[PDB]
Amino acid sequence: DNINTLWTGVNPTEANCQIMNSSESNDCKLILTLVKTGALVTAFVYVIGVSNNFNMLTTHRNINFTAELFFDSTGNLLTRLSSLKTPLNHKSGQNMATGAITNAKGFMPSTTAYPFNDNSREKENYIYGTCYYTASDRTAFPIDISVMLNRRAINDETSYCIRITWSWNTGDAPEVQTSATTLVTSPFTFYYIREDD
Amino acid sequence: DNINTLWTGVNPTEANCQIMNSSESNDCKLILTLVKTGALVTAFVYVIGVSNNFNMLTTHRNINFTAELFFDSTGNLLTRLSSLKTPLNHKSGQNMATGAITNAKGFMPSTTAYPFNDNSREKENYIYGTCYYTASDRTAFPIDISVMLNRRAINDETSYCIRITWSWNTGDAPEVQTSATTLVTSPFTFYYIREDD
Amino acid sequence: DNINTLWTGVNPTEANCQIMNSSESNDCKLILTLVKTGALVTAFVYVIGVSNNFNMLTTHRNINFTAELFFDSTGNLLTRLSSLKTPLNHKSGQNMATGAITNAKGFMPSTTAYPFNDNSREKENYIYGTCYYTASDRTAFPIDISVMLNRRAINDETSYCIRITWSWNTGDAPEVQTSATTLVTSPFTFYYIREDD
Amino acid sequence: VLDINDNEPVFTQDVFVGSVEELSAAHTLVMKINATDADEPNTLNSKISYRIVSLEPAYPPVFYLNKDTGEIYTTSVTLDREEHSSYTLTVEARDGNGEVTDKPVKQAQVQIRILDVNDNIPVVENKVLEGMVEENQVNVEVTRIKVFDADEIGSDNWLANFTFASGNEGGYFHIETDAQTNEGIVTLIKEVDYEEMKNLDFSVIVANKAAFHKSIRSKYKPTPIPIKVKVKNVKEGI
Amino acid sequence: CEEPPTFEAMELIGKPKPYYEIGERVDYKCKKGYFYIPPLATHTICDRNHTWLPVSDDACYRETCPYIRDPLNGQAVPANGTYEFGYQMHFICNEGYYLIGEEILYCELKGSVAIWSGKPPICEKV
Repeated sequence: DNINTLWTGVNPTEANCQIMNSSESNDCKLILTLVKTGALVTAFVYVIGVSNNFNMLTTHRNINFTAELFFDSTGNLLTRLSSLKTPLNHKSGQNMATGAITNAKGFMPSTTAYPFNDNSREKENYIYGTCYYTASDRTAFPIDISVMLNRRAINDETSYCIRITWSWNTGDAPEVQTSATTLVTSPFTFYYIREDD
Repeated sequence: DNINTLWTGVNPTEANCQIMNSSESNDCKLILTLVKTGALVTAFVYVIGVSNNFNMLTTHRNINFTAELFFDSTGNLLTRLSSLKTPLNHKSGQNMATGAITNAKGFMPSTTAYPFNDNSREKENYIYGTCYYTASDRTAFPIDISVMLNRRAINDETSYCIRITWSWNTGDAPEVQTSATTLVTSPFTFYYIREDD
Repeated sequence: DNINTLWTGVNPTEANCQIMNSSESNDCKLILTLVKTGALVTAFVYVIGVSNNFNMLTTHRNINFTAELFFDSTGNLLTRLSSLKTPLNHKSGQNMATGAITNAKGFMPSTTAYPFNDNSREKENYIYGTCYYTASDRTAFPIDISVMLNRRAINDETSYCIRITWSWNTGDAPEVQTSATTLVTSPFTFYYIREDD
Repeated sequence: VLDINDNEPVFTQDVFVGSVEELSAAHTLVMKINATDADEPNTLNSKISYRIVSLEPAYPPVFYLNKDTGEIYTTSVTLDREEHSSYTLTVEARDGNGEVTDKPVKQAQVQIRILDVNDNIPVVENKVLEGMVEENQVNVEVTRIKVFDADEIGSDNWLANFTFASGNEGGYFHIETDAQTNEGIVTLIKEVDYEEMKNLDFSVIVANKAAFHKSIRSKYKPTPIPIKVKVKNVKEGI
Repeated sequence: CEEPPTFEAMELIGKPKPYYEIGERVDYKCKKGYFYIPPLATHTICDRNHTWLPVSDDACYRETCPYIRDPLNGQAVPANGTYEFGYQMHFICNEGYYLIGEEILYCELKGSVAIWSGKPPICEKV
């Protein structure tokens, strides 16, 4: 009964997500897990920096970066448009399974609760929260997280959309030139009503 | 096997909850979902403003409104006492299922974890958190949520109680007279130990 | 089918955890629950003060206290070293069942997601959050919580480690000498990727 | 013949000394107290029971002395150096029953110094800051800025490091740090023409020389402190 | 029945009706600031006598304020011998001490919460 999970796998060997719009050759490792809990989906997301440009974000006092996941009518990730460049799959130990996804649609943000192209219900398409970044000196810097759910579809393929934006605006950078090692975000867990299977 | 959900449904057609005691008839739309997760229940709650008076609350600097839910011995909502005026039910698509509730009591807060009229354990009956309101300028205005669980009864029928108090008290209100469109709160998720089925 | 839960039990009759090593005669009551959610485990933790020296902490401006849980390779609590001095077990009503633990290993933090003795991934071993203390005047007091998952082993038996540090550092203490009654912290819920069964 | 508690444990030194860092976690070894005797070890009349006779200032209860081991730890009440810079302890050692009896036993002094950590953000006491620059003058103190910090006097946690938030892109002002009073000496290092009417106001941010402690980092909001600069109109002639 | 009874500490639920058929049941709710303790009933039924069956507001008890411990070198005492709101609490300093703060506190009902009119005082050595 692992078909209730849809994730990128625990610590994939190679980077699997392209976040920084200023670079190519996907530059980070986005660990994402979606768990079906009754009528909700628990989303458990964090990012591990790999490329030097990403890891250098910690040396700046004002950062923002977004992961955009677009899903077709069947809930399969659009690897061409999505920041994540590897399909999600079910739990198989600590790694992704191999095979067709069993009811991927059930993991997607519900169109009814979260609609497209509706300025009257726009405010219902936002979720907010906070995570933390652990510095070298063991300081937990707070990072604001904004999740936009399936509000606007860029193309025809996109049936569902999750946009997770990390941002921070602090006083002194969490790291200096000689101390930045990797930009790991503390896990962020949020909830959203899920589309019918 | 949708029996693990007890919710109001997704975006009910008509307003289903009356919060403002100063108003008559239903004034908002309370979306509440309870998921049975082993030894806990995950509660997922937010409000969609409907009435003009309720929506105008965004213009006032210091506001607080409480949704009261009272449940009898069998866990069925007491309509005449609770702010919500329509019983919860199991999941059926994006709407409420129709029929008797399969073990409603299981979704109710545990009396042992959360007692009644016990002054030595009062502190155990409180949960706190923060939700957010998406302002017209797309900024997140924070709102404080206080949840009080089955501490005090009101008649001979009330066996469990959930009081969800949204509030804020700031120098500037989230909106002004000309911008107030609708009052919707970002979903709030909390957990509580559940009474035995 | 309650095997999905592993908890201390609801409101144990007698103190079951010693946080302050400066004292003996276990000085607190730790309510900790772990529930499987697909590929994650949801942890639901709070503490009830029992001893006088513990309950007097609310009268102080600066406070920090840590609950340490060390679990062996089979997923069983090491009571000799752990702050929690009673084994965890499955849900049998509102109490702990008696017998062997069914797949304790499944509830342990994952070694792959959270490794041992690897500085390069140190930042992956931290989770953060906030709980609350309900004061005599009913004003919520924020308490910071830092959870460290299996970063360092103490002896050859420790296979998994969870250190939950509650702390606060403010200007005024939550209570005064003549008002402090008992230290009960609002439940704190966090998530972690779980080791394979 | 059975050994009896006819003597007392002998402290290895009259005045034990140690130190512990401020904001240290709970249960961190502050010191170890050593005392011995000449009786058969591991017996009722030879086991050494340590006990804190008294603690100055006795409040809050920030230290704990284990009777079986003699090692002094910190407790859940986290230390605060600014409240109490140092602690004195009158300790004693016993044997046999290990309890306090009518007969006194030799007592020792244990002095514990709290080591200061940078857990206080400097603040600018002066609310109205305004200099008066004399025209075309170089290497002249433009003004001074008062900075206060509650951390230990003279340490890197107390000295103020001044940085220019803005208004000095022209390389006109430089701020030195007077460590005698922890103040910022704003001096002018370039010539200014009043006819040019160079708008010389600027804005600076104040921070301690050492990096701020993890308890206050991530809570540091560097509010810019503006300073208005006036330039004298020297009457060269008409 | 033409009159559902009115009580000090318990209010009828819903809009009162001019007349209720024999057997109709009317339920009450403990008033804001009062809380229910079992096993007394909080409802009544209109009998054949056109009289509501006996029901009293003894089920609801008044909200109480937080407990206060005696000030150091002092003595707190419930002025009215209890902690329900609308009542007061008195403080006395021992022979060798004097009071520094408020002599008497008043426990008042703000909304649904009973709170003390200030913080407990302390006694200081003369």
